[PDB]
Amino acid sequence: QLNVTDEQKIAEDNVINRNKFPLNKLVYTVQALESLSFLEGRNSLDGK
Amino acid sequence: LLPFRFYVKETSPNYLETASPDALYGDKEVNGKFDVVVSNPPFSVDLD
Amino acid sequence: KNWQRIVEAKLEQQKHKVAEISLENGTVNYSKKIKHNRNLKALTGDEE
Repeated sequence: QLNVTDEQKIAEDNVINRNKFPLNKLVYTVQALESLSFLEGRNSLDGK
Repeated sequence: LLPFRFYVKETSPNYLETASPDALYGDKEVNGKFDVVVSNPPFSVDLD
Repeated sequence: KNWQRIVEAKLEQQKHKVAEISLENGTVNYSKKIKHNRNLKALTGDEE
């Protein structure tokens, strides 16, 4: 998606910074954000 | 503010990839493919 | 003799990944920050 090719940059990073983002918050977010598609989930009942 | 070769999209036609020197402009690269350019440039950029 | 094969040692042990070549189906690839003229980038003999 981000069209990056440097293996060093794409490997020496992380989704969350850990010490500034506790793991319990990560679990809560990653598991609550499902149950709805972020691609086609938009329906707004009728009207998207 | 990079040459158009850097903008590589791994799918679909990449209109922001072509380049060609222009006759009556400093013999420099000109894309010349877009129609509308809306933007708000930074007020004071310092670069390096 | 082994120069054709010992070149890959240094060319792949590097971290910047400017270029990379394969013994089979030669695609002699290198970074997009380098000009990509002639558009083929195939292994045409030892010259490449």
